[PDB]
Amino acid sequence: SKNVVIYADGVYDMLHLGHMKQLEQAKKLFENTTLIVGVTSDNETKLFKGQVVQTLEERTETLKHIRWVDEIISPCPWVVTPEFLEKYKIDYVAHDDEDIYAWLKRAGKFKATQRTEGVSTTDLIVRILKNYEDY
Amino acid sequence: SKNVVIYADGVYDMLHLGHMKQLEQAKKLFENTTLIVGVTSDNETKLFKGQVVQTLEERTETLKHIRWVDEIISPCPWVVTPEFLEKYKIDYVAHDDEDIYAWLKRAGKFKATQRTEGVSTTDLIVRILKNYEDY
Ligand SMILES: Cc1cc(CN)no1
Ligand SMILES: Cc1cc(CN)no1
Ligand SMILES: Cc1cc(CN)no1
Ligand SMILES: Cc1cc(CN)no1
Repeated sequence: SKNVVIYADGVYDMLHLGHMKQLEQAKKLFENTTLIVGVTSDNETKLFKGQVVQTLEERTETLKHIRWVDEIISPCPWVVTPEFLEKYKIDYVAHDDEDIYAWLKRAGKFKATQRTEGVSTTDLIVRILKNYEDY
Repeated sequence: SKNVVIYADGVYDMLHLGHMKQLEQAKKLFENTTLIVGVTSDNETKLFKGQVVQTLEERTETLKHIRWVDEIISPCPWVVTPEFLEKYKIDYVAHDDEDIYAWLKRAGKFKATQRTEGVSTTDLIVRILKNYEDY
């Protein structure tokens, strides 16, 4: 019955049904939740992961439309810290999958969510291209 | 103060920020609304408008995640009729722009919403392609 604060982070570039279902899963981990979503910065995403198609402001403006999202931290830190969870009063971190998150699991704050295959924005474009026979 | 029922329809293929902002605008036409969204069928869209990338079930499953959407009619009729508005107790139709909708305007039920340029799913893919210098 008590409200529980859930945190999920990510790039959310070219937002698709796969992202949305993962956000839904985080939102519904418990009966009464606040879902905070962290959106990674342009510079850190590009440095550590890869080039982003959409700027931070665009990625965040799109997430704002998703039913499950209660609060957005934009930009969020690239690495989650215990101090960050205390500052935002976060009870659990929802995420995929030396295990950079061993400390979240040891703390009881790790909640796994699943990715959906085949539904990404690039997947849709691949379906378009497959309409043109190569020969 | 009284709740007002708003109807918007469309294909909602490869849902993007442009769709989301138009749905937000329809939802916020009045202080207290129910937003019903109609999603066109595969066959009728292909016959009258063009080939859809995503099947009806996929397009609807994606709209379900949008904050502004209260009810979805999937599939919806291709042409809105007065009987349809009475059946679903629809007060206003939100839409773009011999004027097929003269009768909605004459009835006081036409509410214009605006499209946003530059934010479509294909626009994003064009931005990716523009990263590869032609030479
Ligand atoms: C925080 C945060 C999220 C991601 C997504 N790979 N990286 O850092
Ligand atoms: C509340 C609450 C948080 C946890 C995990 N640290 N258990 O209960
Ligand atoms: C109804 C309905 C919506 C559309 C979108 N062009 N066509 O019919
Ligand atoms: C309520 C309501 C609907 C209209 C338009 N027919 N005016 O008030």
